Amino acid sequence: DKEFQVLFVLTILTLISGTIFYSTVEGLRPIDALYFSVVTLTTVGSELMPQTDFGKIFTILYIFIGIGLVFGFIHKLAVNVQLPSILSNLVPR
Amino acid sequence: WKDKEFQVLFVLTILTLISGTIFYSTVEGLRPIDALYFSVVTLTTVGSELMPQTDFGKIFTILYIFIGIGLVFGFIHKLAVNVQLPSILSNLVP
Amino acid sequence: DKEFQVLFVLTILTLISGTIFYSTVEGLRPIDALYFSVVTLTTVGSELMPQTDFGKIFTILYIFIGIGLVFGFIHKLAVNVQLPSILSNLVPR
Amino acid sequence: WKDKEFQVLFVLTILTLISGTIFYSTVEGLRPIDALYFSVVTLTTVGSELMPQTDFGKIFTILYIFIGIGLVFGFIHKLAVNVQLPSILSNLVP
Ligand SMILES: [Cl-]
Ligand SMILES: [Cl-]
Ligand SMILES: [K+]
Ligand SMILES: [K+]
Ligand SMILES: [K+]
Ligand code: NA
Ligand code: NA
Repeated sequence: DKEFQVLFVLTILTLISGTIFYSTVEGLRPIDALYFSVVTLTTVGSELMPQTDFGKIFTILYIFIGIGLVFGFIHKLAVNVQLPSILSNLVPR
Repeated sequence: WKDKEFQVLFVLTILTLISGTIFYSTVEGLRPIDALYFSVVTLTTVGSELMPQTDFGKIFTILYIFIGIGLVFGFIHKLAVNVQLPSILSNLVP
Repeated sequence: DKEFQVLFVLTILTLISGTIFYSTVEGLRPIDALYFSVVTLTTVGSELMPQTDFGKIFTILYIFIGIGLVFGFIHKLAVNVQLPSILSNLVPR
Repeated sequence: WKDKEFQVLFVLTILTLISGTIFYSTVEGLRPIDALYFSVVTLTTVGSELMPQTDFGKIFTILYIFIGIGLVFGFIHKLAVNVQLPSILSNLVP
């Protein structure tokens, strides 16, 4: 599935981009910048809110582009990896 | 190719976010960027660290979510197709 | 569409139930209890967190039952009401 | 009727939430009810007012979301069908 591979790579690149942005512009530790990016694009949300106007505008754009990529990856992960794995693990052998 | 469905979803989304920006900046007294941010993280379900302080703002937010959530995720989906397709196609027929 | 009518009534009943619960057990004003119920079941989330163990257990159960009802209603609202309305409003007359 | 798909999704969900309850109560030092609550509002995307305080807890949460979000919404959907069907059917063939 080349669609799954592309969504995987773009999701990785997206989370790297957010990690770099929030550590640089919002001053977060990289691990906190990564956490922020993940919980934002999965729509879980965080206690942390961007403090700068640049962070706020970026996050708006990051949200609209990133949700579609991340949930596209999550759907393909479920269908192509997790579902076949569960089915295989339910087979009596 | 021209994607009218995408173009209309884009227009509807932007109009919906402008309406929220106007409401929260005037009724809840937020800066425009904060009113837009609240509008976005509400309709995408990310969620705000801020809560409306007025009953009017709370009632508007409830209605805003039901009027807008479907439109916004419709737009996110069509945006995803348009943004991701060049990468997918470049990895198919280079 | 009787499926839409049922989901509508159940969503109303669900939000009334949450309004009554959070005002009684968590001491919220009714409007704040309603707000909490709505943003919780739409997964938006709130700054308010249940303080009592009863509120926490109820909210867990309310979330699992309520998300499915509310997003079922939202999907039918989009398909049966909002989409036809938008299409009708795009017709040149 | 027996809905094995629902039964398995239920089992997977409960096991996933137990794993999160154990992790957050031991690594992040939460009461079990708070660890379960965090686990639930994370995987349903409602979101927590609490953030993990340890790097280990932050890394686990990232992986937890990707391992669990799909399963949990699969379960929410099947639960919705089973919970709503009696009301729908009672309003069809009373
Ligand atoms: Cl501004
Ligand atoms: Cl406990
Ligand atoms: K959410
Ligand atoms: K959220
Ligand atoms: K939140
Ligand atoms: Na918060
Ligand atoms: Na908060």
